[PDB]
Amino acid sequence: AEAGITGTWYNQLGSTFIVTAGADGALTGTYESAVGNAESRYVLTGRYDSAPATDGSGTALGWTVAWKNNYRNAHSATTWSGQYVGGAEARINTQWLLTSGTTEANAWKSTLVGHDTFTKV
Amino acid sequence: AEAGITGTWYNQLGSTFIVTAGADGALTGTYESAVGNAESRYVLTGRYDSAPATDGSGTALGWTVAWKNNYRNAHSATTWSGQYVGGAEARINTQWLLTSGTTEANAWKSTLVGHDTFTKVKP
Amino acid sequence: AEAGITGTWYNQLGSTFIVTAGADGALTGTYESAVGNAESRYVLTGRYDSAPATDGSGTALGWTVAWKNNYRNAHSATTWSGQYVGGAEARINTQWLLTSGTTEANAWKSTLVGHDTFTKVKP
Amino acid sequence: AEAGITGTWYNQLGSTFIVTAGADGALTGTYESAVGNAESRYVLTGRYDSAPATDGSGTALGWTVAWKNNYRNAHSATTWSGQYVGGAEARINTQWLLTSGTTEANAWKSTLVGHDTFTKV
Ligand SMILES: [Cl-]
Ligand SMILES: [Cl-]
Ligand SMILES: [Cl-]
Ligand SMILES: [Cl-]
Ligand SMILES: [Cl-]
Ligand SMILES: [Cl-]
Ligand code: NA
Ligand code: NA
Repeated sequence: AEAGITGTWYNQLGSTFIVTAGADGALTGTYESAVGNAESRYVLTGRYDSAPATDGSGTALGWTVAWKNNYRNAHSATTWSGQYVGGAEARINTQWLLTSGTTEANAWKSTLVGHDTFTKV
Repeated sequence: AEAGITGTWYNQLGSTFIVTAGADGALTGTYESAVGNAESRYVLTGRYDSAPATDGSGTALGWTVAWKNNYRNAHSATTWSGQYVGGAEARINTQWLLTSGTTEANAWKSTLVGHDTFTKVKP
Repeated sequence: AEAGITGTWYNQLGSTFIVTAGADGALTGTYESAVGNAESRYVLTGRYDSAPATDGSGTALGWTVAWKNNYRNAHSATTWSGQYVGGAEARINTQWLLTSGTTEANAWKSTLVGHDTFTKVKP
Repeated sequence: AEAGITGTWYNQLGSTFIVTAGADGALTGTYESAVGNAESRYVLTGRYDSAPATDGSGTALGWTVAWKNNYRNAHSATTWSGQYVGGAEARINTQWLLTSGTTEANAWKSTLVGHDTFTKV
C-alpha cells in the first residue's frame, strides 16, 4: 500500500505511467499513450487513499490526463479509477472513461469506457 | 476557458464542488458530497483542455476525489469525466466511476458508475 | 410487474421503445433510435425481475438491441441496464453500453457508455 | 463469426455461459455465476450481428440475465456488451453493468460496472 505506487508502470497497450505518490494522498507524474491522437508525455494528477486495510484490501486511487501537450490537443480527457495491490507482482487494476469535447448533437456519443491493468513489467 | 470553470457548482444530489482552473490546464479545489460515507470537504485535483475548439463543443475535463480527509476515510475514490458547456446556464455534464478498496475476492464488485450534472452558481 | 413495463416509452433523444414484459421475466419488442446509423425498427430482447420487492424499490431489468435489421447493419449492439419505477409518471432509468465490432487494434475504443431515461406514454 | 458463438464459455471468475446463436441474431441460453447472490442457472437472452467483417473485425453482441430463478431472487440484472472474435483461441470480450433495484434514495449507487473475458477453456 502507499509508497509502492511510486514508479513506472505499463499497461497492456504499452502506454507508460510514471507517478509519485505523496504522503498525504496526491498522485503526480506523466503519461505517454500507445494509442490515440496522443504524441509525447502528458501531465497527470490524481489522488489515492494514503491510509488504506489494514483484510488485505487494495488501495483505491484515480487520476486524470487532459490530452493536450505542446505537440497535440485531442480535446479529450481520460480518468482512470481503480485500486493498487502490491506484493511480489504489484498491479493497478482500472476502468477508465474517455470524454471528447462535442457539440450537444454528439454529446450522446462523447464517452468511451474501458479497463487497463498496469504492472511494473 | 479557465475562468468559465472556476467557481462554485452543485449537482442534483446536493453536493458542492469549488474549483479553480489554472492556466496550465490544472484543476484544484474541494468537494463536499451529499451522499456516501463522506463528512466535510475533500481535496480534488483534475485537468481540463485549456485550448478547447472555437465549435459550440464542450471543454473536456476530469477530476478525482479520494474520500479521505481528517475526519473520515471511506477507502474509495471517485473520478468524474465530462465536459463543460458555457453560456447563460453553464453546466458540467459528467459520468463517474467510484472504486472502493476490496479484497481480490470482491474486486468484481468494487466499482460503481453513474452520472452527475453540475450547475454553476454565480450572479 | 409485467404490465407496468409493457407499453410504449420514449427517451430524451426522441427514440421509441415498444415492449411486452412476459410472465416468465422476459422482455421482447422493437426499438426505433433517433441517433446513430440506425433506420427503421430493430428487435429487442431482455429480462426483468418479475418478483420485485414490496419497498418503493425499482424493478431491475435490461435489454439488448444489435443494430442490424433488413435495411441497415451498423455492426454494433447496445445493452441497457436500469430499473423501472412505477407511479403516476412511470420511468425506466438506464445506463447503456454500445459496443462496435472492430479490429483487435481498435478494440480499446469499441465501447461507448451513456444514460437514458424513458417516460411511458399512455392515457 | 456467426455459428462459433454457440457453445459453453467460461469467464475468469469461473462463471459458465451456455449459448445458442440463431441464424437471424438471437442469443439464448443459461448462465451460472461463480459470484454474487446467485444460485443455479439463470436464463439469458441477447442479440448479436448475424452479418458482421468482412477488415478482421469482431462480432458485436450483448445479453441480459435478471438474477431471479427458482432458488434465488437478488432483484438485480446484469447486461454484458462486447464482441466475439473467433480463431484458434476464440473469446468474447465484454464490459457489463449490474443494476440492483433500489429506492430513489440509493439510486446513485445502484449500478456496478466491470469487464469479463470468456473463453471455451
Ligand atoms: Cl493507455
Ligand atoms: Cl487516447
Ligand atoms: Cl456528489
Ligand atoms: Cl436511443
Ligand atoms: Cl459472472
Ligand atoms: Cl451476480
Ligand atoms: Na457523489
Ligand atoms: Na440511443
